Amino acid sequence: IERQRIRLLLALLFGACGTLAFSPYDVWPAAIISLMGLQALTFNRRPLQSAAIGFCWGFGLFGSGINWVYVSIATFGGMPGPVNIFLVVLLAAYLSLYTGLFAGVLSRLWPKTTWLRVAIAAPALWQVTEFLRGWVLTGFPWLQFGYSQIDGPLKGLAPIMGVEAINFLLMMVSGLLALALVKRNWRPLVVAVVLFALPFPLRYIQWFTPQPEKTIQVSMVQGDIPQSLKWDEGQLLNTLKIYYNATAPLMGKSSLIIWPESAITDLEINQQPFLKALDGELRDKGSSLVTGIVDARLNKQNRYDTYNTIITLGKGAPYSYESADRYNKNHLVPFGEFVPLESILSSFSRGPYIQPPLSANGIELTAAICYEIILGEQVRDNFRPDTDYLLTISNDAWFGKSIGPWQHFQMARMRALELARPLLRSTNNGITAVIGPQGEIQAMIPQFTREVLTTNVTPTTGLTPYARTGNWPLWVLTALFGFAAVLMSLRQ
Ligand SMILES: CCCCCCCC/C=C\CCCCCCCC(=O)OC[C@H](O)CO
Repeated sequence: IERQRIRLLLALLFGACGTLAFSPYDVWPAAIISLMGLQALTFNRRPLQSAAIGFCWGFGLFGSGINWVYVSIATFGGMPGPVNIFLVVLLAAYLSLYTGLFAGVLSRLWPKTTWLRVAIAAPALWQVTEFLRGWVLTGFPWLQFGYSQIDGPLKGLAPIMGVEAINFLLMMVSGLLALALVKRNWRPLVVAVVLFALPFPLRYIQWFTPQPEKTIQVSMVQGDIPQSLKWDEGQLLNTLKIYYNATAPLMGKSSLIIWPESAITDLEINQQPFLKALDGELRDKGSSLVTGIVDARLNKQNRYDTYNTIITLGKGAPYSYESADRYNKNHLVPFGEFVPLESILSSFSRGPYIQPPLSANGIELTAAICYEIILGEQVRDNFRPDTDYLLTISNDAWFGKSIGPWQHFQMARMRALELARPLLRSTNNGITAVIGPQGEIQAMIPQFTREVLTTNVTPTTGLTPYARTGNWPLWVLTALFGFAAVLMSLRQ
């Protein structure tokens, strides 16, 4: 009943089981079953056989939860049908090389099924595997099972140690469950249930203190403009008319107005009179505007540097082309925004890794453009104690009518819970919502519409343990399990 081909096919099923645990489905027990399969199917196999089981397990997970990038390739790349499919398969195969490396190293150094393998060696080795997947070649740390516990019992662990710590606990509990199920021993099962029920009383603790006196009315415009690679005439006039006519009635009623990523589809240097006239009108009616735009700035080398920029206008933030109250994108998308090859004979420019928060009407907002919100370590480093709200703008017009924007929206909720700060997410047509300090959704408008999300938000001024330390304590605990497990395997 173990021809390994059965384990290869079962790894495909247990791998795709994890996709059913994210935002479009919200079934967090699917993560435990997905990890138990990867933990169990790697028992008593060759280092190369276990590596193939891990590679096949990762191929089923990424083949189901990442395939939504095909339409993104079927829109920007222009390649034929079969070529776009091969690029998605090669992406899923590359992302599966890390999970196969995890099961390969776990079997080469721990061939036997011991409680140290599944509860000590597996979680420690899993943190190093997922790190390399989300760091190598400007990594893609997508589909992390810690993002599923945003609404579950283990939510109280994120503000203490981070989302990557929940990934450490899920592998430890599922390892004990897979061990207790094969050996038919009730002892690891009880330890697993205990270690899983312990983090529950942590969700009823609030490291933040809301300030109802500083409650303000915020508005976020959802433009829902059609996508066209060609910059035509009139498209800018129609886009500017749509965003203004939805913003003009808000002035004098909402203090903070937010436009999504690259709302002004023109260069910043070309819309100087449009921004000057809009800044002066906002200052008169007592309001501010935070909008995304593309900035083509001249370097002192007399060269042009293109940035994916966030600019501020209005009261408390007078607009100026040389103002430092802006935000430039740091970590860029590998293919869509730059070219990985340095010399081959259109590329954007990266911003600073740490940028000061945006100030509008005295409100501090640490910005993160689109993909940057899923990087919990970088967001915490940019985070500051005086930050009132977390700001995230994105253009999820790509991969529409898919599970992509939901997985992206779910990872953004974790940043609010990690830092105990409200999240302001404004999109062109994606998931425009307001997330509370505990990851709770306070407001949300539907997708694919041209509406305006207007609600009231209250700032907090807490300091979670993760905000002070970050993933730094997790690597300490990871090194302790790693050194103890390797020394135990080398204790021969
Ligand atoms: C012992 C470690 C000290 C580190 C220096 C503390 C500087 C910030 C001080 C207070 C704000 C505490 C919360 C601020 C959280 C974001 C700032 C931060 O983490 O600084 C990064 C660190 O300096 C390198 O990565």
